[PDB]
Amino acid sequence: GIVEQCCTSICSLYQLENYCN
Amino acid sequence: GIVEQCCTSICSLYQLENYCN
Amino acid sequence: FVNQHLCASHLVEALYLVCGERGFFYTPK
Amino acid sequence: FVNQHLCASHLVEALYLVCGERGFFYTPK
Repeated sequence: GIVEQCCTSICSLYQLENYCN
Repeated sequence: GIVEQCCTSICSLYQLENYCN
Repeated sequence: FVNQHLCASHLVEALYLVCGERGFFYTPK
Repeated sequence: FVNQHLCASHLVEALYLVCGERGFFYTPK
């Protein structure tokens, strides 16, 4: 999920946008 | 490094391009 | 601001800035 | 092809396709 992708590893805009409505 | 970012976690174009000359 | 390690409220802030009026869901588990 | 888990030769392939004539460095450690 988002923590594994963006906190535990380096985030990206591509990944953040996966959590936009 | 690249394995932690792209193998162990999900890769992105932004991250791959960090390894282009 | 997005291409770094973002945790907790710092993560949330990035979602808020990126998603704008679309809004977002935050599921840390 | 880039937004997934890419390991070993599969990683290398993605670097090759993305970087094109710029070339790339591959340092797995």
